[PDB]
Amino acid sequence: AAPKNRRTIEVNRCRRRNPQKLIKVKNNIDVCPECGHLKQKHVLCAYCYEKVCKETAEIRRQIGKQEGGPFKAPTIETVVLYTGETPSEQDQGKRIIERDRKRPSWFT
Amino acid sequence: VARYPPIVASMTADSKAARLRRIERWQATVHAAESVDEKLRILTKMQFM
Amino acid sequence: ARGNEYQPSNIKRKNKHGWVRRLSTPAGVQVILRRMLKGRKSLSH
Amino acid sequence: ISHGRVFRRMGLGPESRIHLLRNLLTGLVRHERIEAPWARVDEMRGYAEKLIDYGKLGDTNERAMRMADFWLTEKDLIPKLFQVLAPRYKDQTGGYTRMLQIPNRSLDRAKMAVIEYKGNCLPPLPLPRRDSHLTLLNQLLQGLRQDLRQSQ
RNA sequence: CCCAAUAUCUACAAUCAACCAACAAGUUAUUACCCUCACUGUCAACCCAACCAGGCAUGCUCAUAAGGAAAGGUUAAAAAAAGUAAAAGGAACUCGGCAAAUCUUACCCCGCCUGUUUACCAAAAACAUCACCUCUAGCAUCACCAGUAUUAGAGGCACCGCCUCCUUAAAUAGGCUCCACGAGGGUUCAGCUGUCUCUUACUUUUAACCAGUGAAAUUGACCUGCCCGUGAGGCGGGCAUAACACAGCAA
Ligand SMILES: [Mg+2]
Ligand SMILES: [Mg+2]
Ligand SMILES: [Mg+2]
Ligand SMILES: [Mg+2]
Ligand SMILES: [Mg+2]
Ligand SMILES: [Mg+2]
Ligand SMILES: [Mg+2]
Ligand SMILES: [Mg+2]
Ligand SMILES: [Mg+2]
Ligand SMILES: [Mg+2]
Ligand SMILES: [Mg+2]
Ligand SMILES: [Zn+2]
Repeated sequence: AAPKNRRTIEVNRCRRRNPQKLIKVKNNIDVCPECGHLKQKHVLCAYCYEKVCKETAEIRRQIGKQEGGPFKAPTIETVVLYTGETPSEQDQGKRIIERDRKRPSWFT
Repeated sequence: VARYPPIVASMTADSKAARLRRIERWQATVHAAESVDEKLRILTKMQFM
Repeated sequence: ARGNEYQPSNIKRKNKHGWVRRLSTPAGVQVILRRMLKGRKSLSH
Repeated sequence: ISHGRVFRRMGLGPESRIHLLRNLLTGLVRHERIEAPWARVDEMRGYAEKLIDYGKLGDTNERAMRMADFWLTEKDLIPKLFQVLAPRYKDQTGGYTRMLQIPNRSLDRAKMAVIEYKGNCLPPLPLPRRDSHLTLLNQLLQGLRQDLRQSQ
């Protein structure tokens, strides 16, 4: 059907500003104790995750530049090595994806 | 005794490799045609600019 | 279903509303003159 | 009523559900780490685990080969499954994938999730460590370790 | 985007055009001219529907060499929509076997048949229609007609031939001759099935929540209760009564 009467600003305020409709204050924010950026407990530090995705993208660009075209999933493991890092004794027989910047401190 | 499926691209997919494989599909429809009549029919039936 | 009564056609449009069709009858010249008086800048279709 | 139904409903029906999960799983086997909506990743985790289980049986088995043929779409990955992934987990008997939640998607504010296969070459996800062992509460609990061990 | 003039001609189809078979009957001779390529369309995701599951002629591809994306994220409540499955029974549903599943039979009324009609509630038992009959009309160059009583116009009717107690357990239902036909109306056999006895599960859309964009009818004011009486949320007499979202329902 249709309304029988306009609804006043008072009723509309008792509806719109009722607590159930308010935005709740979040009790689960904190500071990355080492890195020092904001984060929720159960979620990754956004800044750290972005700085990881950047390096993943650069590595993957090198991988694409080396594999040539599509349909070339290798049949061996892969290892990524930064400048001035000779292939360790454990990484022989694994594809090497050379990169041209110093290894990040967070890359172990 | 490894039965590895072939390393080809897919037929129905919407990419460039799928397009090439469908090209090969109709070209193999003409390779497997015996009368020159049907070869010329299939090799010229699609009218484009 | 309705609403598509205008099936455009340049020949028809120029034949049944054009300058020459107006000028081919006194009524049409009156129409052109009315639209000259009212100021229109589209006298004939 | 939906008591005891473990399978999400997604896509345009059951078949599209299997196909969506199949594309997610193929992306995972190809890149070893993918960011996807949280619920879809949680649905695909079980399939990725069982795919590694089937891949351990090895090429020679035919059932595993048919299964990996269905569940991998670009077939270059089937070698990998049977020669890089399944060998990699010859020791672990379970839990080959780690799944995290990440900042919600910018456009549609969906609940996201990064899922990866343990042990890959990629830069490591920023996992959350626990509190250092030298914190006050941990030190008191360490004292209790000692004092309880000596008594017992 | 065209053509120098004048006279002449111009009887026999098309259908693979040959066999059979039909009816609706389907340019040059003379005179004049020895000049050369100008001008315009050419795009696109497009047009008519106020922006659009609608409308749009032809050629070719007949499932695609071309073209596209049914799900913003989540959960899997009701009511709703579409679909799939169903024990025993198989129309007991209902105005009616509408819908669905299966494929058979028999009759009756009306109309002869194919066709046409109320663009947007009626497709029919109405209109038209071959066949028959009645009335008028003896005839030139703008219709009837470049026709002439076996013709033309206007009406009625509707080929043709013949004349001017059973059914059910139970029943208010069904039972001029005249083949063929009907999304016409009524009845019946057999089957079939979630129509029903009597509902149930799953899937998709809707849905509810998160994020973006964001209408419309309606609206005197409202601080918007129940029962009985008067003539009803609002009057009277009793009763009840802390405020506030959200999803349902329809008194
Ligand atoms: Mg063009
Ligand atoms: Mg295409
Ligand atoms: Mg959905
Ligand atoms: Mg869509
Ligand atoms: Mg949605
Ligand atoms: Mg049944
Ligand atoms: Mg008919
Ligand atoms: Mg009919
Ligand atoms: Mg909203
Ligand atoms: Mg009363
Ligand atoms: Mg309400
Ligand atoms: Zn951090």
